[PDB]
Amino acid sequence: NEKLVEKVLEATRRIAREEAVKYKDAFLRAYRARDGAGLRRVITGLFSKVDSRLYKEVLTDVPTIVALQRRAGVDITPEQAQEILDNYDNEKHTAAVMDETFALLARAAATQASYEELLAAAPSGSVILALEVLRVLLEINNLSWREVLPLLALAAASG
Repeated sequence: NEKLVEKVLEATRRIAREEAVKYKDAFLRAYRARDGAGLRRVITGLFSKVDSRLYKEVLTDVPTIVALQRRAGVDITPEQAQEILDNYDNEKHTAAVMDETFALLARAAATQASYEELLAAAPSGSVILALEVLRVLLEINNLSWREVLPLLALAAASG
């Protein structure tokens, strides 16, 4: 499981880096305006695009889905993983994952949690994916988590 999830994360990080460059200027504009709703829209758009590609290219079978969920401490059966694959809906999934992710980010902002701590707190495999995507977007903009967390918490109350 450890080995397959690192393959998942390697592909997630690569795809996120490819896509994030297209969104980096819009991300910075929302950051500089301290526009919580706008920042959330840009992160949501990047994640939707990455996640759509993941469900075509990376998250395509039972062992991959099972391994991703195990990393977040969720044990699922083969049939439960196949249900995830068969019911995937990009729009519905992106929205639900962004809700959980922004709630986690609001808590991290209130406690000044580190990235490693907030990642360890991810309640699902999809939240892990969302946090990895966000980390790539921050890094290519040379933005620190301390700089952006307050605005992310405001986005948790917006949308």
